[PDB]
Amino acid sequence: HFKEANNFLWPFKLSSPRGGMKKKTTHFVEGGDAGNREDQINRLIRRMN
Amino acid sequence: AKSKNHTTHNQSRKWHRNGIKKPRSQRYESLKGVDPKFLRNMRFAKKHNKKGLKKMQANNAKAMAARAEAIKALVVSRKLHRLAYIAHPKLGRRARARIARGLR
Amino acid sequence: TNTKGKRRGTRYMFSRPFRKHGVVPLATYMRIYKKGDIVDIKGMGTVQKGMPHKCYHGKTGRVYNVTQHAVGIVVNKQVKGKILAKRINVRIEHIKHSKSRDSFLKRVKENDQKKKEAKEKGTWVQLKRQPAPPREAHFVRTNGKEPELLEPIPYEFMA
Amino acid sequence: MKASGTLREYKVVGRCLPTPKCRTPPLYRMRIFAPNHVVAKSRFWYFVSQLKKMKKSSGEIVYCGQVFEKSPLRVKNFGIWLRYDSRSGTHNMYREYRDLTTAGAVTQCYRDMGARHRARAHSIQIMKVEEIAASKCRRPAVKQFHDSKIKFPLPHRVLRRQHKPRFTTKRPNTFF
Amino acid sequence: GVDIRHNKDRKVRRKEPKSQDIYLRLLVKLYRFLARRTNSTFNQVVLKRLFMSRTNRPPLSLSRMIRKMKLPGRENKTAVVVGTVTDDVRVQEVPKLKVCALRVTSRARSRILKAGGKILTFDQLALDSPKGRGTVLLSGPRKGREVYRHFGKAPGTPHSHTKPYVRSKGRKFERARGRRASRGYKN
RNA sequence: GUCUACGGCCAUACCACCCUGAACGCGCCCGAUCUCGUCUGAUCUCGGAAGCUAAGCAGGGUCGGGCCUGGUUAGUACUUGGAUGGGAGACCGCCUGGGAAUACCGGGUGCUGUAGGCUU
RNA sequence: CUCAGGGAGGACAGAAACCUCCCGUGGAGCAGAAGGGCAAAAGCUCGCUUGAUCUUGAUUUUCAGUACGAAUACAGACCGU
RNA sequence: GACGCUACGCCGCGACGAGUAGGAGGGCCGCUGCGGUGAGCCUUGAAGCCUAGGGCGCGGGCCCGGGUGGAGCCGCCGCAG
RNA sequence: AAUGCGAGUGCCUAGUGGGCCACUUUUGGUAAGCAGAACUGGCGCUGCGGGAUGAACCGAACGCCGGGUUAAGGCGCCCGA
RNA sequence: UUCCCUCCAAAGUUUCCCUCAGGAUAGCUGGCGCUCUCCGCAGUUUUAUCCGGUAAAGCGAAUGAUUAGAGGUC
RNA sequence: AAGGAGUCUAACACGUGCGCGAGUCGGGGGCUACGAAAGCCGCCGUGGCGCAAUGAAGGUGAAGGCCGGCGGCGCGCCGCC
Ligand SMILES: [Mg+2]
Ligand SMILES: [Mg+2]
Ligand SMILES: [Mg+2]
Ligand SMILES: [Mg+2]
Ligand SMILES: [Mg+2]
Ligand SMILES: [Mg+2]
Ligand SMILES: [Mg+2]
Ligand SMILES: [Mg+2]
Ligand SMILES: [Mg+2]
Ligand SMILES: [Mg+2]
Ligand SMILES: [Mg+2]
Ligand SMILES: [Mg+2]
Ligand SMILES: [Mg+2]
Ligand SMILES: [Mg+2]
Ligand SMILES: [Mg+2]
Ligand SMILES: [Mg+2]
Ligand SMILES: [Mg+2]
Ligand SMILES: [Mg+2]
Ligand SMILES: [Mg+2]
Ligand SMILES: [Mg+2]
Ligand SMILES: [Mg+2]
Ligand SMILES: [Mg+2]
Ligand SMILES: [Mg+2]
Ligand SMILES: [Mg+2]
Ligand SMILES: [Mg+2]
Repeated sequence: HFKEANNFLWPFKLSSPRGGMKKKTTHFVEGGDAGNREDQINRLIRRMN
Repeated sequence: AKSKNHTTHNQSRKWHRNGIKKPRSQRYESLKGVDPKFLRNMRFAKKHNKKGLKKMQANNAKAMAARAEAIKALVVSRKLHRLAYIAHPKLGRRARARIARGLR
Repeated sequence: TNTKGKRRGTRYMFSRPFRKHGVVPLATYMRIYKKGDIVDIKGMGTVQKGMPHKCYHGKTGRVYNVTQHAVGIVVNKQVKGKILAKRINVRIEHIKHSKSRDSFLKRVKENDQKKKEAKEKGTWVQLKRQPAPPREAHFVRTNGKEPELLEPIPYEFMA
Repeated sequence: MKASGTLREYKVVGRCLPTPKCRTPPLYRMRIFAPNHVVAKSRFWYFVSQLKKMKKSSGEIVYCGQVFEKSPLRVKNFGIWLRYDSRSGTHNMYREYRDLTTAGAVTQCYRDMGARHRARAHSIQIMKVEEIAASKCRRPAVKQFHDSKIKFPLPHRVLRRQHKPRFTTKRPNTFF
Repeated sequence: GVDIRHNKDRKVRRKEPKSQDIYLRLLVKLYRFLARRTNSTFNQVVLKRLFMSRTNRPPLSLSRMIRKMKLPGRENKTAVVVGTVTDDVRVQEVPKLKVCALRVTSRARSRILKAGGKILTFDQLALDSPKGRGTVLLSGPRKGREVYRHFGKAPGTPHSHTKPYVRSKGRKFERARGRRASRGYKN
């Protein structure tokens, strides 16, 4: 019941990232922010949560 | 005084405001456009479906009576499993009664 | 502006394939189409009677009427704000059985067989089509040799 | 790739999907220089898609580790083989640096290419890094430090911290 | 900001009757109390139909009432009408009927009471069956009005039997060019 | 093993040349009174059974041509989406996904449905 | 029945008249502009003919999904071959 | 044994808030006249006008204080322009 | 199959029917802040932070406020850093 | 082209017109609701199944254009 | 500073409120200060609109089924009570 458990949760209203974004317009492997940051989404989670 | 000739620039955005909806799918679509000979014969079949009505009930009631002789011929842990059973408002009623009678 | 001709821009669309000209084969004649069959439309330029219009080439619909040499097909058409259900009379050489519903019917009979099965055995067998999951954790054997070291090659001006 | 900070030096092993044709593909090891492992895997797939016919969806990353410097307390000569793009043409190079770590030498190489030839990190393509003996070096900027009795002074010590005594009375001294 | 669309945020539906008549507005208070204090959906439908306009509660004929209460199973039940029960004079026999309606016409009332049935109002229905049990909700033909013959696909279009707007009907009133195969075309 | 009548997919079946075909068949073949048609019984139609596998036909062969199917070409050319990337431009590089086609080099050279034969 | 074209031959006859053999996937032709299509044919030559006739509806094309024009499947008749 | 409930009233949870052309709703916003109604106001001072005065309402606007003035004026429920 | 969302339906209906700009594709032209198309997003209708200035560029769209943090940009002085 | 606030919110596109500074028509908008709920639908993907003749490529493959030698018999 | 521009009548459509309801409507006429108002008429409902359509028109004008008996056709059909 992951579909029901996830749809029960409202989408998370998170703040702006403390410290700052690297580059919003480019991908993460280009030294930016967009796309898949595999293990490094937690580093954004602590500064944004 | 030359003016713009033709464009479709905003049209795809105008179409999706009220949506691009498929036609209304209904069961029993109309027989209008079906060929006249087969359509004429289907009307003759519908006209005389009532003719063999008394023979039709003699088979369907036979099948319903044979239904009687057909159907009467055949006729994650133990700790969390116990605690979720006690926590049940109805199934764990006597188990909760036992716990309430455990401290006297 | 363009012309409003019926066969404008159909030069490669209604042309025969390479070395596939000549006499039309007879299996497209001696196959059976009934009402409710799902049929895709592909115009063939060898026969000229009963040709579908160019906006129905590559489309798929459902047969509602069957005649001596032709079938009538209900095809969805995108017109300028909306989709209409068109009823077109196409002669039988432009007509092919679609295989999209065939996999669904073979899955329906498989699901019904697999539901009749495992009802007396009491187990529960998966009937939904799950999407491609992440692959399970596995061991890769580098038995013997070490992995080969790859390096970028230097440039060669071969122009 | 953006050469962010200092680079870390990764050993990346990958392979193809096991198929009924190829039931076990050969494993391919590469020596990637990247700020992190997420960039390292992407650069691995870039290089191996350039060399072999294997893509990210048609293959997998079997291993991705940071392999360290075996001796970061001795100074070493590093020879680096380059392949870069200019504004008109692409060229190979061999450059020499003096550093304690291989990844530090390659990090210095990226700043050197950006400084001297305005070569951005996406055009720079490192192809071989090797520890070089001091008798095998070629560049005189590196061979001048191969001296047992090396000696130089610090001749013109420019005064930093110009704003903590910001309004001062004595004029600064540069001789030390 | 969010990329939502505020086009359909306000639903149009009626919250209250637009009429200011105080006898209807007391029945609205009664069934508004009943709809929120009972779990019966009958009171909700009756309360929503009390809000509606005159065209949305068309009158029932007595003959349509006889046929919709003659059906099997629904004997000894109360026919509940939100509109008006009008007399239908092309019927000869009237059985006894227990009637709840907002209005009953004077000649239909005589026929029902001579047949021997009862005619209730909605406060009487609320006293008798508060949850509306043993009742048959009925409503008039909503497409019975003449306005609906002019609606749909336009006239002068293939396969459209829509009544046009004419000042009068006759031989020379819109019967020539879009109607004849002789003069022009026929759709 | 294989043939005949009628076919299905229409070259893995076509084209060139060579070799071999037991039995049944298919043919070539012998004739023009009748049926039929021509300038001409060559074709078509008809009546046959002396001779022959010569040819058609079947099987096989050719570092065969073609065709079919793979590899290479090549993750190349091209391309979805992205950047306050580069360049004076022309254009190019990178990120994210998809991914061709020649030349060149291998393999193959009809499968099969119904009915009826021969190999008793 | 097979075309365009080509090769080898045959009195006058030659670049080019007619006859014959062979190769010929269309390199011809199908009224016209172009495109598509077509080989025991949709081309050429014959034989017989008038379905280029009467009559409802439906459909497609342009399209507003209106007409006109053109077109496609039928159905009811009388016919041609 | 507090308050409540002008039910066209009161109360509680969430989410949301750009706007030309344009459309709709609410105005205890404003002007003039009429039917009702305030045992309404007024020579112990109406309308109007002025005001470095006190305020209310998001706003349209409104209520008080001072002065000027000398004879009529306003609130609420509906109606009309 | 996954993900997400309450949908369906009927009347009456204003304004508009001069557009323009940008990535990519693209026609004519030597070219044009030129003329003409496709797709999507904008400006028109729209303020705000940045590009000194500024219809369209980058970021981000707006009820009245307090605290905190950011985007695109920046951090000698003007001018916050 | 004369007061306030609140809510929703465009188009310079199709077809026809002695139509090109304008109308009608469709589209975009608003208002009024109603029928249900308390299966259906989607400017999206996955899995099957069809369609194409652009980018590219080819001219030792047809058509058209086109450069050079080489080997040949009559 | 004052005046100053979507009004009035008729017709139609749609929505909404009221009354009566297969009916409804006295608008014209008549009877009996405000009041030129209000009330009343029903053998004053004439007449309008609705309750019936369709055809150019002559005209026509809005479910049937079963059973028994009889007649005809060769067990079914037609006609007839
Ligand atoms: Mg901070
Ligand atoms: Mg951008
Ligand atoms: Mg224009
Ligand atoms: Mg907001
Ligand atoms: Mg809005
Ligand atoms: Mg709205
Ligand atoms: Mg002979
Ligand atoms: Mg032979
Ligand atoms: Mg032989
Ligand atoms: Mg070969
Ligand atoms: Mg066989
Ligand atoms: Mg023939
Ligand atoms: Mg707003
Ligand atoms: Mg003043
Ligand atoms: Mg322009
Ligand atoms: Mg807008
Ligand atoms: Mg903006
Ligand atoms: Mg500037
Ligand atoms: Mg703030
Ligand atoms: Mg600045
Ligand atoms: Mg003007
Ligand atoms: Mg094309
Ligand atoms: Mg090209
Ligand atoms: Mg004024
Ligand atoms: Mg009305």
